This record gives sequence, C-alpha cells and structure tokens, in this order.
Amino acid sequence: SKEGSVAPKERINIKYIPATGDAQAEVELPLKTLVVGDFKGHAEQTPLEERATVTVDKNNFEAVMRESELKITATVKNKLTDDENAELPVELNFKSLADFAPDAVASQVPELKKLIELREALVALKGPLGNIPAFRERLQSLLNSEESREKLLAE
Amino acid sequence: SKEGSVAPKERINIKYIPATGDAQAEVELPLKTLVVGDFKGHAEQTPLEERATVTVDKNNFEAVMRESELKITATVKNKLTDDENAELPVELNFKSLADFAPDAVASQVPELKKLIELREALVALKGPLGNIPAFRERLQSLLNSEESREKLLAE
Amino acid sequence: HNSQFQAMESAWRGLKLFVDRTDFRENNKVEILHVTKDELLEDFEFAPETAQSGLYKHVYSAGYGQFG
Repeated sequence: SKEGSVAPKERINIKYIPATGDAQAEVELPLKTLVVGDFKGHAEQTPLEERATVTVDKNNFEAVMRESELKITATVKNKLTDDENAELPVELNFKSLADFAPDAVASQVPELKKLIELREALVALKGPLGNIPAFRERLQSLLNSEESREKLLAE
Repeated sequence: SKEGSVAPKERINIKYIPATGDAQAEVELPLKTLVVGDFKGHAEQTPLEERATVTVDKNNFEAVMRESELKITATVKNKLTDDENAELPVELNFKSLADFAPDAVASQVPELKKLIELREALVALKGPLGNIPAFRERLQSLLNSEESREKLLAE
Repeated sequence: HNSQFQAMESAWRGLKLFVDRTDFRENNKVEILHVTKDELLEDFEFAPETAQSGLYKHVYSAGYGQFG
C-alpha cells in the first residue's frame, strides 16, 4: 500500500494520488475527554495513582491496541465434535482491529487452524476437478484398489 | 525507382507524380512509447545501463533493421535427401524486411542456392523446348550415343 | 518455423505492424530497447532500489526526468 514515487528534488514531483482527500481543524486547549472504564480482561495489581493514561487518536489507535496486550483466555463450548458436554479453552492475542474478525480469531485457535487448512485444501481441489474428466476414471480404480488406497491415506 | 526530372530553376518544374499522396500531423511532446523486449537472437553481454534505445519511424525502419545485424544461426532438419535423421545448420544475415521472405532466405543457404539455380536452368529450357521439334530427334541420338553423352555430363 | 527464428520473427515483424499503423507525422515517436526477459529481472535485482535500476534510466531519466 505504497505509491511508487521518486526522490524529492528542485524539480517537481507529481504523484498520482489515487486517494481523494480530507481536511483538518484546530483550537485552544482541545476539549479533552477522559474515557474511563474496563478495557482489558482482568484487574491490574498496581494501585490507581501509579498507572498512566494513554492518548489515542485515529493514527495511533493501532499502536495503543497492540501495546495493551488484550489477552482473552476463557473456556468456551466445544461444538467441533458430537459431544454436547465438551468444553474447549482458547488463547487469544489481539494486536489490530482486524484481530476481532473470525479470520484472525480462528487463526489463533489451533483446532480451527486445521479446519481452514481443510477448506483451503478443498478450494484447491475444485479448480482442477471438473476440468479433467479422467479423475473419476481413477476414483473407480481407487474403488477397485482398496488396499493400496488406505496405505496412502495414513501418509 | 526514380522519376526522371530536370534541374530546378526559376522556371517551373512539373513532374508527373505517378504517385498519389498522403498527409501528416503534429503535436506537443509526442506520445512516446518504449517497446521493450527480445529483438535479437542472443543475450548481450553489456549491462543494461550502458546500452541505448533507438528511435524508429516508417522511413528509418530499414536502417534500424540493417544495423542490428540479426544473425540467426540454428540447426534445422535436413529434408533435401532421403535421410530422416539428418540435420543441416544455416547462416542468416538480415538487412531488410524482404530478407524474411524465402527468396532471400534460400539465397543465403548454399544448399538452396544450387536448387534455385537448378530451377532457373529448367525455366530457361522450357522456352526453346517446344518451339524447335528437332530436340527430340537428338534425344534418340543421345539414346544411341551413350558413351559420348556420359563423358559430357561430368563437365 | 524454428523456435529461434519464429520467436525472433514475431518479435520483429510485429514491430513493423506497430510502425506501419501509427502515424509518425501526427506527433508520435517510439523507442526500441533490446533487453531479454531474463536479463530484466536481474537488472531489478542489480539495484537495491527501483529508483536506481537500469530500466529506470531509460523509462524515467532519459525521457520524462529530463529537461526538454
């Protein structure tokens, strides 16, 4: 996500701003607000008079979230098998706003790393599946050769 | 391909233009394009920052092709005899757009210089062949005189 | 019909199809650069930055990045 530009100089340096653009404003002492409230998943052992307040704007919100280390460790219900009374704890490490999304939550759960890898192996199959009609010719050969097929499934 | 004209002068110099004629146009800095890609039959040993770009228009395309020295040397299949597994390398020197044509490709192959000369000797025969009917009278004499005929074929 | 001849005929007679159609009287010029495709990636591997490459010299600095 970087426009290729040249070295700046006394000559003029045009860069197609594929972007469009906004504007800004300023004041006296800004209307400063203090958002107070539970922002992590525990209770910190330091007393209140020693911990600090961090200043957040739109540019540094990704750095305030990363240095907080919001580590959410909880035991949730296991719905990956036929057991209703099974539980499965998780381990979460959040560094960006996209870590709330299920692409990065399931990537941090090792029981779901093998299921996305299962799906990525199935999306890879669908492309060359219906293009070559000789695949079903050897599905019947794997229907015939049952001994050599099961020896290769364990590999 | 030159019209005979007179010396120019204060008198008027009419020259039948057997030609018809076109027109032209102009702009600011022209829309200059850089056609990049493999244009010869090897890889030049000079690094890229020292070699040059040549400007081609319709009038100088015959001079850019001549000074490139496109020398294509390859080993191709020999189909001039009864051998299937024979090969015959060639040597090509291209100076004009008509050098791609088989009139100038076969002229640069010495094994094909003797076959066009063979055909030029046969086109020369066909003219005076059927005009004088005394040629077949001495074909039977060459059918009779077999000893003196084979002594002259080696010459 | 040889792989050395035909690939070097299409790359050169196809240029003539680009020269014959474009009207050079109507403010058009075209530069011709001899590289090979395997040389060009090596030339971007040559410089540490794309702003110091050898193709950057012929696209930017000898043309656009030049007074006049």
